[PDB]
Formats: sequence, structure tokens, C-alpha cells
Amino acid sequence: AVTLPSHSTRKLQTRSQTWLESREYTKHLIRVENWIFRNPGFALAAAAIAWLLGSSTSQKVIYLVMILLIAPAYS
Amino acid sequence: AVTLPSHSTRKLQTRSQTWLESREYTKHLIRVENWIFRNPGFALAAAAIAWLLGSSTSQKVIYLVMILLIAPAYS
Amino acid sequence: AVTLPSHSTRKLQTRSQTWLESREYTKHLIRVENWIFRNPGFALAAAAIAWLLGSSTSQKVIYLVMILLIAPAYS
Amino acid sequence: IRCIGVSNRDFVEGMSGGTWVDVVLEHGGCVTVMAQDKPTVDIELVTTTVSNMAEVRSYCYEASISDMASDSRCPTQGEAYLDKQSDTQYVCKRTLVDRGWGNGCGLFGKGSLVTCAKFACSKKMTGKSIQPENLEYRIMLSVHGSQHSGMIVNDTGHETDENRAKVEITPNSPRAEATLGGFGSLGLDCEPRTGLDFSDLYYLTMNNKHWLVHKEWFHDIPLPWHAGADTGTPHWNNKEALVEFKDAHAKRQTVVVLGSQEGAVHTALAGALEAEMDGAKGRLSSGHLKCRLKMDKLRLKGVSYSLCTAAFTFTKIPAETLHGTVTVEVQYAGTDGPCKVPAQMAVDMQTLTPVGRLITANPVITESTENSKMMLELDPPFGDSYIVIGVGEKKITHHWHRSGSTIGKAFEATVRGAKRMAVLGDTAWDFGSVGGALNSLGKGIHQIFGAAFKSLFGGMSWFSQILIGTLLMWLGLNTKNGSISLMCLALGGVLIFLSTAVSA
Amino acid sequence: IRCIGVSNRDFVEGMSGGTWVDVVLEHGGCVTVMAQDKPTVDIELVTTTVSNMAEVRSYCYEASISDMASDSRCPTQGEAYLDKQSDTQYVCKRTLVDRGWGNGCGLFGKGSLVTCAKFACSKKMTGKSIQPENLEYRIMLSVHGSQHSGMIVNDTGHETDENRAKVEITPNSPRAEATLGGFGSLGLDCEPRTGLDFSDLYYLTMNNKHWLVHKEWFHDIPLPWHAGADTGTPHWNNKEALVEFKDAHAKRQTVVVLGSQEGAVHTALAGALEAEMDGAKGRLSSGHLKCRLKMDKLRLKGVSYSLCTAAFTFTKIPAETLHGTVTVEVQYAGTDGPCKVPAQMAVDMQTLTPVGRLITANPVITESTENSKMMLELDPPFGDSYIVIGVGEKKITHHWHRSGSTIGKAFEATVRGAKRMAVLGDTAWDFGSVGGALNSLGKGIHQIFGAAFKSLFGGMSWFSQILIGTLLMWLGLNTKNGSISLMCLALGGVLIFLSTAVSA
Amino acid sequence: IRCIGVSNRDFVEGMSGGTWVDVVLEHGGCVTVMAQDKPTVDIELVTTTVSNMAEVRSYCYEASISDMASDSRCPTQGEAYLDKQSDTQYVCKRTLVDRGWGNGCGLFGKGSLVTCAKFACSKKMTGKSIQPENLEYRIMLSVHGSQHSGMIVNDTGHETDENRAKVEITPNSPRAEATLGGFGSLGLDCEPRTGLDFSDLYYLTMNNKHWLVHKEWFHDIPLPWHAGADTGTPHWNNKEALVEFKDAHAKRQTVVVLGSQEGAVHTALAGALEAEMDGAKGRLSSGHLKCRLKMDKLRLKGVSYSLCTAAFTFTKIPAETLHGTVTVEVQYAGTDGPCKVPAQMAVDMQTLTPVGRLITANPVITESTENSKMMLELDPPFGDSYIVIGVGEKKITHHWHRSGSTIGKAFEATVRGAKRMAVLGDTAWDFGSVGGALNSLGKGIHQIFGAAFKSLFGGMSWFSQILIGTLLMWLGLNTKNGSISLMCLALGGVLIFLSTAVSA
Ligand SMILES: *[C@@H]1O[C@H](CO)[C@@H](O)[C@H](O)[C@H]1NC(C)=O
Ligand SMILES: *[C@@H]1O[C@H](CO)[C@@H](O)[C@H](O)[C@H]1NC(C)=O
Ligand SMILES: *[C@@H]1O[C@H](CO)[C@@H](O)[C@H](O)[C@H]1NC(C)=O
Repeated sequence: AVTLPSHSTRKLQTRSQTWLESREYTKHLIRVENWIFRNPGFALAAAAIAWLLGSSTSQKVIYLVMILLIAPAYS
Repeated sequence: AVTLPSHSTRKLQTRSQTWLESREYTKHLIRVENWIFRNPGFALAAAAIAWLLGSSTSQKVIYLVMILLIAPAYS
Repeated sequence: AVTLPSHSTRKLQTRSQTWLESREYTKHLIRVENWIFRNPGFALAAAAIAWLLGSSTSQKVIYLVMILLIAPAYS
Repeated sequence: IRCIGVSNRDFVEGMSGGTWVDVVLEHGGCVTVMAQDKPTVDIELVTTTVSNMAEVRSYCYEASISDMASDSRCPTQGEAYLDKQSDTQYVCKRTLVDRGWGNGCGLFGKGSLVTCAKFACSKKMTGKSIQPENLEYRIMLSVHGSQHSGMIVNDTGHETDENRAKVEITPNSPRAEATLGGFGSLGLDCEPRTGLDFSDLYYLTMNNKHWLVHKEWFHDIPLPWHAGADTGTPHWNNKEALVEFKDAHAKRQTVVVLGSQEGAVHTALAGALEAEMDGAKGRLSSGHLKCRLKMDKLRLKGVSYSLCTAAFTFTKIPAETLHGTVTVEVQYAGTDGPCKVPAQMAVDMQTLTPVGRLITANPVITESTENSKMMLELDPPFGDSYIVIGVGEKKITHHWHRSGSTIGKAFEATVRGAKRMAVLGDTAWDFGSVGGALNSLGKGIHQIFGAAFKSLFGGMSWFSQILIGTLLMWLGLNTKNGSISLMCLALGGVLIFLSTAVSA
Repeated sequence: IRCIGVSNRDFVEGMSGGTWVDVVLEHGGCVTVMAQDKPTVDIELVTTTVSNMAEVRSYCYEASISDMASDSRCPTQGEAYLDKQSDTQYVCKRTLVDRGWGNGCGLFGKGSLVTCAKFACSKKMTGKSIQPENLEYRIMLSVHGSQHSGMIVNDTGHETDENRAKVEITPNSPRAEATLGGFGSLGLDCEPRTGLDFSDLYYLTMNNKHWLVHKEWFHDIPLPWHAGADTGTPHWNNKEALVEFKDAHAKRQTVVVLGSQEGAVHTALAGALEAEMDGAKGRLSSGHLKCRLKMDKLRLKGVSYSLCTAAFTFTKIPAETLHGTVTVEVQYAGTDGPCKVPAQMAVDMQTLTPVGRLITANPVITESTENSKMMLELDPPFGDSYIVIGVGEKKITHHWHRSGSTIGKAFEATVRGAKRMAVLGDTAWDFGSVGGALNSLGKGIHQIFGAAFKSLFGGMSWFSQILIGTLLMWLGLNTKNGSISLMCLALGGVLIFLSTAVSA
Repeated sequence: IRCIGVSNRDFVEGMSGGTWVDVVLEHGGCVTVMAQDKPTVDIELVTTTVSNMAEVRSYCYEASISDMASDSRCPTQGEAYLDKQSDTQYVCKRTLVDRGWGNGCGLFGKGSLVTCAKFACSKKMTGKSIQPENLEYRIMLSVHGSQHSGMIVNDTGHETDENRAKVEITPNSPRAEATLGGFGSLGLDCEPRTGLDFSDLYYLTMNNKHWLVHKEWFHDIPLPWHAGADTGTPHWNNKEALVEFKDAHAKRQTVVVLGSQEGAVHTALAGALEAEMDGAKGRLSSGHLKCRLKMDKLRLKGVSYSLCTAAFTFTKIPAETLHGTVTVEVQYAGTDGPCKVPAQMAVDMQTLTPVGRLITANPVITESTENSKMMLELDPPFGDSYIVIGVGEKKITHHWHRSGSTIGKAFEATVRGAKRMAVLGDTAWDFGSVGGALNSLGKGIHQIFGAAFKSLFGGMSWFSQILIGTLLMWLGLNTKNGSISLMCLALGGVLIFLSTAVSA
């Protein structure tokens, strides 16, 4: 398959546990760092661009994250 | 639909006067006649938008006809 | 040869499909594409042909566009 | 019933007490009506055939050049004459085939050549013409009252019509009549004489597939004319619109007929209403008609019945249509003949409070033996509740629920109020009985602008009006001087809206 | 001779090369060339014939339907399947209709439905491909001198007679050559690869008329097609651009096979070229072809011919051809052998002083005893002059007047050197001349401003040109500096020219 | 007796004002009830079976190509054909190949071939469609009578008895009446509709491991498809997402069957519900259902018996369970009838005022002559109590200790509502068994939020919503104003919460 959409996005809030919450939240973490632990360089570079913005000492702040958050998961 | 498009685009310019040629000289001009003649009201509506744009002496002259001729062809 | 009538101009408004309505709204378009793609040249042509004597910010477009709306048809 | 589930269906609940409720009804589904003690009823403009009509103009779409004869005079040796050149049948040119010695002349120049072709037609389209009269309307009245679960569509009995009686509103008889089973007979005072416009309209008749075409347009097709009907072979004006022959500088007169013109016409008729003229009288489906209901004769029935007690086993399950209504087909376990069986919108606690409306005015069991079907169209409140049927203690309820919003209906009498409106101009603000002069507007203020719009942009089409509209919706977001602003972005957006509504 | 009068027959008395001189002999008329001493000849792109053509598509303009079928599905059962969906020879459109109590399950709502019609083509329209090979061009060669009674057109034994020469040139063999025993031979080597734009030109056929169409156009037609060749039901593509699916106000969705698109295409082709068909060979007219006809190996049949003794009896009043070239048709009744017709031009005749320059240079008569005839050109001077025969107390002298203006006719090769300019478009410098500077470059500044000028205006059918050419020529009159107030005047009015050098 | 230790039991405090047991049964934890006028019963929405369903779509998660057929054509023609492009049975794709002299093609480059594969299928994910109505629940309920660890365990033998009853509301029989005599009856005003909106809840079946899956996500994943279809020869749809057309270099076109996807649909399938099937019906768990019971018909048997005097003994030493409700199991002397078993856990011993609560309600030996071990509850007041259960001569006292202050209970029963809220959204203002102003105003205020906040944030798994909330709390106190920036750290405080509030 190509694109697989997540039934995650639209779960079903009930008292009984979801299909597999466990192993859910640990994956996004795994990837978004198991990515920077491979193509870490993108860090320092990605960081620069986060500097070339509204450089608010509380804004560059966000941007830095907006970039490293996206790279990892292709979007 | 079933538009069987424009060969008038590429005319194999030569000696022997192209297909149905004798006609085409006026045809695209007639369609745009039988049209205004019907719904002339596209007058105060057509000439209107003209003063509305640019305002130059020679603006409306070319703006009013910019649309007057696009009115049809898309009727 | 040319069947210049375009009843789709004189629509009737009822609780029904005006004959071949399905692909009505789309047709007029795909022939502006079948035109430009095969005539990419005119792309930039009407860019200044219009830009010049557009006499405005936006006006440039309402020209550049109301031109690229003639060529496809009345031509 | 007739309208328990047709998207178009609109509800006119006018307990105006005017003993009338002007109500626009076309082939776009229908309308139901209900008011005090009046068994909610369904009117459905079904058929609107055109009886006798005769042709106005016939066109040829399938030329067929028989034989081609021709003559060429030599340079100033005179001129080329062909005996046909006079007999209307053929059709010819008077070109200039340059010629000299090689070409058999005693001189060099432009002798003239006249190539004649005998023209003939293979298949054409005649434009039978129709007038207000020769028009017959077929309305179908059906009262929810008490009927059948499946038979809400059966349409064969108009003699047993305790509800579904077929009217037949002619132009010469604007007024009508209905026959029921103990219900008042109904009278609709209409206007077949002016319902849907017909002066501007004909019936193309080619290939056997016909369609209601405008008048304006039908007098401008460029093919061969044939006025009147045929006396066999006829004389066609414009016998060349099809015929085409262009010889360049040589003696070779290329007379090509040009083919067919089906697509060439089908294709240029994308606004023409499909119509099936069958047999004798042409039938038009997809019309429009404006009537009025004279609500006097119709007075409830089976009101004097006893609120029947037996339990009720829903034969099927409680549904909803695009209008929040609910079919609730139950059963009556054999306790006597005809009697009423009441229901309520039990808004939660037991049977205590009655809520929401009930569309069927009065439900009545008309059957004397055992079990029988009946279905109540209710209007469940915008939230939850049950459905009590029968009476108090031995009552069965079915849990039910209706979603959406209280103000989600205000986003519907408004969106449905752009269809009712944009497909009948001002003859649209005609669904609800005259409430005074307050209407000398909704069906007035429109013939003031709409009749000025008819001319102005009257001749448009989807694509078109957007580029003529959006430029307006833009001009009004950029008016430097004036009040243009308000009328601009308005007259712009409304156009583009009119298109972005019905059938788009 | 061959072209003693065809609109557009030009000359090249100026071979101006070491026997090397070019030309563009098109399907439109011909050219006569005569070097300082060489006999004069008439070449012409008589015909051209593609040979093998691999058909690419097989568009279909007439669809016929059948097996109308269909299926529905309540708003609960998901989709709707119909076996013909696995038929590929059936077209369908699945769409949600309406239903419920009255039609199927009962659960209300707009469930799904699909309908499948069958397919087939009543009349297709293949489009065979043309590849720069398989296009043997024909070229006719008719010298002058010994040639009578326009025995010119008469294309017989175009072989045996050395006064005629059949020259077919394939792109794999352009260096052909004429065998004119007596007048020597004619060395020619053309451009079969760069004649018309064969690359890009398909070859279609509705019924039987044949055309020439540009690729684009051929691959941008909605019509249901079949590509390559296949005997079984050409698995059609777009089986639906020619079929319609009526949307019933409610419940149905029925197909309606659009009508024959014949005249629809038969009209779309307007801008194309006509083309015949002989056998399998794609014969066509209108082509144009380049070449480098070497003037060597050509000789005046008779430089050693005693002048013909005494009969200048011409059986034809010496008519005159356009572009100013008197033609005479002398007949040497009293004469002998193959002697030199003693012709000549005389401004006064008082005392033989020529001022003509006949171009049928070195006129001769053969097997000439009596009954000998023969034709011959003549460039009469401006004003008055007498055609003539050298000696004879029977020396004919038909007075002749030359109309027009000396420098007047000049204005002609400016607006004719223009026709060859507009058409041919750039291969318009390859007329008769060896070039170096203002001739090698003329192209150099044309090829560049030929491509540029194509890209930004190709697609501009005629009516287009002028429009986006006049409303342009205005921009030039407006503004200032020239750099952008001239380039827009020039390309504004000149655009217009390729509009008047077309139909005129 | 049931609901004791369900890690999530909720004691619904009665009300001495009409029976409004408005309680939302969870399909998981549970809710017990208590009012003076009645014994104390509790319910556990045990099974939640779905009757029938519709096979909307079928997908294949393990296709299998079979026949690799390839066709080719050189620039000489348009495309390729290939026997199989006329079958649904396959899947084809056409493109170019550097067709040159390699194959002996006259022309060079440009070719176009097409390879295909017969598309079989190994395992298909058969989804479904379950209309909200036609499903059904099964709420079993028990009572604190004389039970003896007869809790949970056997349930069928227990239902043919007076203390354990099993009712089952259908969306059709929404008010079941559980009649457990010796006590009375039970009212049930359930909404077998506002359940889990099985509207958009297609029921999956991926290799007998079915999960109720959201509608959307069902249509959304593309691979093969076949449905609402008579299997027959499964005419598929799509298939690209399985047959992989990658042409090695540029001469040959190869196609592999992309891998099953079997478990990649298990990672896809990251939704919440897990279903179980019988095949017959959709047996499942994890759901909710809001009802209302009738307390009126439920008699306290006990207050009619002479309190029992003799010995008592803690067969099962008291066990504190889930927040301070202690079960004691005791047996009896051994020669008595149906009599009350006195029990007042108090502060002290002498002034043994009864302090605390008696979950049990009325504790009474079953008419037995044997040591009846009656299992019964009690709610000790925070601190040190004395579960004393006896006559008074022989008080089988006990030293108890509930470690929960009252303040430390309010803070932790604030969450027993914090989660029953964020798992029941607004159906949370439904535990409010009354018509209160705020119990009502709430279901409404936090309604245009359940609707808003959810619509604009209903797409983001755990992680994803912290990532937004935390971003909002920063948008919080940190910003230009504290005005429209309080509601930022406000609603941003919900998301951060909701994510962690479902976990614990
Ligand atoms: C129409 O009426 C007949 C009366 O005999 C009834 O039996 C039948 O069921 C009805 N038809 C339909 C549509 O079911
Ligand atoms: C063509 O000319 C030849 C040569 O004199 C003659 O025999 C023949 O009949 C002519 N054919 C025509 C065109 O009549
Ligand atoms: C098991 O069930 C029977 C009745 O079906 C009951 O008498 C017995 O007490 C139950 N035992 C348990 C497990 O409590």
C-alpha cells in the first residue's frame, strides 16, 4: 500500500481500551528521535532556519520545533 | 462537452486554402453577433464594469471589449 | 458548418437536468487547457501584452486573465 | 402518501384560515399541506403533457448532395450558365478558374466557373410549436390520513382513492376538483394558462429524442429551413450552410456535403430540457406550475372514532427522511373495525408529556379485521424522545432520536429558500398563503429587479456569470468612490450564487 | 511552357551561381528558370504521396448503445454492482438515486444505484501516421522552345519526349536528375525531409474524404477511441464522452447515447488540409518543396541551327499571360528541317532593335516542313512594341502594347515576395539565389524571429491574430521611449499581415 | 452484589423525590443504586450485541498477480494493445521503452509498451454497515439481598432468581421491565440510539479479528475493493496499491505484487474498539447506554422480619474495596427463619449510635435452617469504625479503618467524574438523575462545546493533542493581552488534559 490513514485520528472514546494505545505514544517518540539519531546533522542546520524568523526569544523557540517536528515524519 | 477542439489553432499554412476556410474567416465573428443581438441588456452591465476599471480614456474602450467578447464563447 | 447556437445560454430552470448538463460546467474549461498546454507560448505573451496598459495592481490580472479567455475561444 | 421521502418535498403548514394556501408545485417532488382538523395532504405535479401542436420550422442535419454539374466560361468569353442555376433545388458558386490555352481557351485570364449541386436532405428536426393551450396538467393528491406502508407509492387506484385522487388541471378549466372517501373534495384554482412559460418554447424532434427548446435559439440554428410541414421533398432556404465546395485556382469544384449534425446540435443544446414526445401528444416531465388550494371541502375524517386499545407491533422500524419526519408503521391486533389510534412524542418520562408535531393530522385505523398497516409521519422534536402509540398502560414505545440543530432548520428554510427562490424568481415567494400585502413584495419586489435582470444578464451560463460575477464580487471590495460597494459585491455574489444552487 | 500562366509562376533569370541556384517549387503553381545561356525550364511540385502510414488511433464519432440495464441499493447496503461492470464493453455511472418505503428496504435516504449500457461504434475515423519517409514527391519538367498548342498540360509520354521530364524524389534520394536528350540533363537535389511539416501530421478519414491534421488536434478529441489496431471490439476508451446518463428528478438514471459527431468534427477540422487517397498511397496537394537545381549539363538544343526560311504564320492571336508575358503560337507552314525560329522583340521594327528578352530563348522548330507549330514567351517592354520574326518579306509583326507601370510592377514582387514570405514562412529566402550576406543572414534573422514569433502566437487562428494584434498595435501608439512603444507597434501591425496574405 | 470491585463502581445516591435513576451504564465499570424506599440494586451493561449488518465494501490485503503479458509498439504507432486490456481480470499500465534498433525499429526511441497481471486475491478485509437500530444490549442487574460471593460468577442460574435479573433494551423495546419479585419491578427508559452512533461505525472483519471501525477511515484506505457485490468473479476496483509497475531501467517493464498489508492494516487499524463475532450477531464491548429506572416498584423485604438473634461469624474477614466500601461475609447459628441480621458499625461500643452507611440496605437470612453465609456491604466513615453485626450479647464486632478523609474523597471522586465526562462528553450531565437547573443547563452549555471544540479538534491521536495544547498554554499567559489570551490557555488546558485524562 501507499498512504494508510489512521483510525487513530478518529478513535472512539470508551472506558474499554483502544485497539492498541500501548505501543502508540512510544512510537511517535521512537521515530521523531530515531530519526535525529540517524540524520542528526539536520539538527544544527534545521536550527539555523529556525533563527531566520520572527526571532522572538520565545518565537524562534517555536519555529525551531516546527521544523524538527516535521522533517522526521515527512510533512 | 464533446468539444472536438480547435484545429483553427494550427493551420497548415500553404497554397491550397485550408478546410472549410472560406468560412472561418467570419464564423468566430458571427457567433459573437447572434449573441449580443439577443441579450443586449449586457449593455449597462458590460459598458458598466468598464468605467469601473483603470478609468483611462482608452481603458474602457479596451476593457469594455475585453469582456464584451468574452461574454459569448462562454455564454 | 458552425452550429453557433448555444442553448446552454438560454437555460430553463426546473427540477431537472438541462439535457446534457452533467459536463456542462466543466467543458468550457478543459478547452482553455487543451489550448494553453498545446500553446504554452501565449502564456507569457498575454503577461505583458496585458501588463502593459493594465494601469494598475490588480487590473494587470483582470486583463492577463480576460485575455487568456479570448484566445482560447475566439481564436 | 406520495411524498414520504422525496428530497424536493416542501411542507406548507398554513393554518391561515384563508381556506387557501398558494403553493408552487412542479415536477420537483412535492408538497404536503396540513392545518386545523385538515388531514395533511400531498399534492404532486406529476405529468404536464402538450396535446395538439404543429411544427413551425424544420431544419436539416443530414445533407446529401445528389449530382454535381458545372460550367466554366473562358476569360471574358462571356459567363458560365447552368440550367440548374435557376431551379431552387441545387446550389452553386461563381468562382474564377483562371484559364488559358492549356485550359482550352483562346485567351489568358479568369474565365468563370459555376459548379451546381442538387441538394437533398436525409434526416431533419422539426420545431412543433406550443401555446398556453394544448396543455394539460396532471396533479396527484394524496392524504397521509391513514393508509399503507408499501402502497404509499402504488398508483393504480383512483376510484378507491380514499386519499390518492388524480386531478387533471386544464388551462381552459383553471379550477378543479378532488374526490375522496368521506373527505371533502378539493379545489385548486390555478393558472395552467400562465404556469411555466411556453410561448418561448418548442419541441425539437430529431432522432426521436426530443427536448423543450427555447424560441430565441431555435430561430438561429444555421441549417436548411423548411417552413411548414413536408409535402414530400421540400424547398430549403439555406441549402448551403451544410453544402461546402471550395476549388482553389483549378478546374476542380470540390462539393463536400459536410456530414451529419447530431452532435453538432445535441452538443449545442446543453440548456434544453429533455422531453419525450410520445405517440400523439408530447409529454413534458420537469415542468413547473403555480396553484392555490381551496381548503373548505377537506375536513378531517374518522375524528369521531374511539382511541383504540390493543398493543401495536411496529411492522418495521422508525425511519427519518431529509426533513426529520418519521414513518412509524405499526399493527393493530384485531380489536374492532375503524377507530383512531393516537401517538405522542414521549419526551422521556413514561407517557407524561406530548412533544414535537405530528405531520399526519389524525391517525385512524379504518380496518375492521385483525391487523392492518398505517403510518404516521411525525416531526420528532430536534432532540430525543420516544414514540407512544395506542394508549397509556398497554402502549408500546419505540425509542427514537433526531439530530441536527434547532437553528439547523433555519439553515434550511433558508437554503431551500434559494431553490424555491432561484428556480422560480419571484413566482417562488408563493409557497405560503397571502398574509396581506406583506407579500405585495416577495412576489413583487422581484419583478422589479428580476425583470430588469432578465434583460441585463439574462443571457449567461455557469462559467460565464462567474467571470462576470466574481469580477463584481471583486469590484465591490474595491470601489474608490460611491455607494457602488453595497450593490456591487451583492449583484456579484448573488449571480454566482444563483448558479451555485439548483442543478449546481 | 508547362506553366504558361498559373497564379504565382515566378522566374529566376538570375541563376547567379556557378550553375547553382535554388527554389521552392510548391504545389501552388510553378517556376520557370533560365540562366544567361541555358534553355528555359518549368518545374512544379505536381504531386506528393505518403506511402505507408501506421494508424495510431481510431476515433469513433458515432456511438450506438444497447443492453440498457441498471441496479439500485438501499442507503444501507453500500454500493451497487452490476455484472456488466466486468464487461469493459459496457459503460456505466454509479450514482445515488432515492428510495425507501415505496421502493425498497424502507430505511429512507439517498441510497446508491448504477446503470450499464453496452457500446459499439457505427462509424469510426482512423488517423494514420506520417513519418518523414515514404513520401515520394513528383516534379514535372517542361522546357521551352520546341513546344506547340499548349501541348503543355497534356501530360502524356511525359517520359519519351525530352521536352518533358518526370522526376520523383524520395527523402532517401533527393539528388535526382532530368534526362532531356537535346537540351541535356538537369541536376536537382531537394529537401524531402523539410518540405511540408510531415512530422506531426496525421492522416484521418471519416467516410472517405481524407485530411491532414496537426498532432495536437488529433490527440485532444473526447471521442471514444481505440489505439493501434485490433480486430475484436476495439476496446474503446472514454466509452463515456459520447454517452449520457440522465439524472431522473428522483429515482432513475438512464443513458442517452449522444448523436453522430460527424459534422461536429467535419467542422472542427476547419484549419486543416484536404488530402485525397489513391490506393494505399496518401496522395495529397498543397505541399511545398525546396531544391538546388544545378544549371549545368543543360544546353540549348540548337546553337547550330540555320534560321528558318519564311513562314511565321501564327494560328493564335498572341494572347498575354498575367505578370506580363506575351505568348505567341507561331506555325511555320513554309519552313524546313529543325531550324531556329527567327524570333525577336522590336521596340520600333523600323530597324530591328530588340528590347524584349523572351525567356523561351533559342526557339526552335523540328521535323519542320509545313504544319509545324510551336509556342514561345516574351517579356514585352513598357509601352508599345511589335513581336516579330527575323527576316521575311513575310516577316510578321503583330503590334503589341504592354500595360501597367515600368516601376509599377515592382510594387508587385514586394506584396508577392510577401505571399512567398507569409506562407513557406522563412524557407522564403530559398527562392532562386545563391546567397552570402543579406541572403544567408536574411534567414539567420528570420529563423530566430520565426521561432520566437511562433511560440507566442501559434494557436492564434486567423480572427485571433488581428484581435491580439490590433488591440496590441495600440499599446505601441501609447506609452513612450520606443523600446516598448515600437516593438509593440511593429509586431502589432505585422501580426496583421499574416492575416491579409491569407484569404485576401 | 454485582458491581463490587469493578474497579469502577459508582453509588448513585437516590433522592426522596420520584424515581429518576438517570444513570449512564458503562460497558465496563458500573453503577449501583440506593434510596431509602428500596433495596439496593446495581447494573452492569454486560453484552452489547448487534443483530445484522451490511457488507458495504471488501478489500484485499494480499493480492496475487499471475500472468505477466507484455506488448510493444515503436514510435511508428500510438500505443500498445495486448489481449488483456479488454478484461477486468487484469491490471495494465502502458509507457515508453527506448525503442530503437535493438528490436529493429525503424525509428529511434519513443516506443510504448504495456505489461499486465491477472489480479487474484488471497485474504480480504470484509467490512460492514450496522444501522443504529436493529442492535441491542443486555443489562444484567443484581441486588444486595442475602447473596454469598454469589457475586459475578454464575449468571444464568442466578437470573432465574429474585436478585439477579437480566433485561435487554432494543432500540425497539426501549423500556424493558426487569421484574425481580420479593422486591418488585424495574423501569428502564433506555436510549438504544444515542449509544455509540453505530451510524458511522462500519463493523470490520479482517481474518476473524474484527474491530468496530469508524466509517471514514474505512473508505479512506485504498487497495483492492469489491462490494455490495455478488461475489461471483469479484470485479475489483483500484488494484494499483498492490500490483507494482516498475520497469527495470528502460527496456523492460516488470510488475511485482506489493506485500499483503495484512498487519499494515493492523497498525492502520489504530482505532479503539475491538469486536467479537458469533457470525450471527455483532457481539461486542466498550460502549455506553443512557437509561432511567422506576424505583417505585421495589419492595424492601427485610423491614418485616424479626431481627435475628443468635451467633454470627466472619467466614470471610472484611475486605476493603475500591474506595472504602467493606464486604463482610457471615454465617448463622443454625435454626432460624427469614429474619434481619442487625448491624451498626459505630464510633464506639456503648453509645453505639449507627454512624456511616449500609450499602447492603436490608440484610436478611434466606429462610434457612442452615448457617447462611450472607455476604453484605457497608460504608465506614473515614477513620476507625467497628463493623459490629449481632444481637448485642454476642456482638461479632470487628475493628475497621477507612483511610479516606472526606476531603481526600471529593478530590478523587472529582476524577471518577473527570473521566466519566471526557469519555461520555456531554452524556455526562446524565448521571444527574433529576431535572435540576444546572444538571440540565449543563447538558446544554457543555453542548455547544462538545459540538464545537470536537468538530475543530476531532482529528489527532494522543500525542498530537498535547502538541497543540502545550502550544496553546504558551499562547497562554504569554502574549500581548490577558484578554482573548486566557481562553487560549483555557481550551488549551483541555487538550493537554483530555490526552492524559483518558490514560489516568
Ligand atoms: C395497489 O393496490 C392493490 C389493490 O388490489 C394492492 O393489492 C397492491 O398491493 C398495490 N400495489 C402495490 C404498489 O403494492
Ligand atoms: C498529347 O500530345 C501528343 C504529342 O503530339 C499527342 O499525340 C496526344 O494526342 C496529346 N494528348 C492530348 C492531351 O490530347
Ligand atoms: C453457581 O451458580 C448456582 C446457580 O446457577 C448457584 O446456586 C451457586 O451459588 C453459584 N456459585 C457461585 C460461583 O457463587
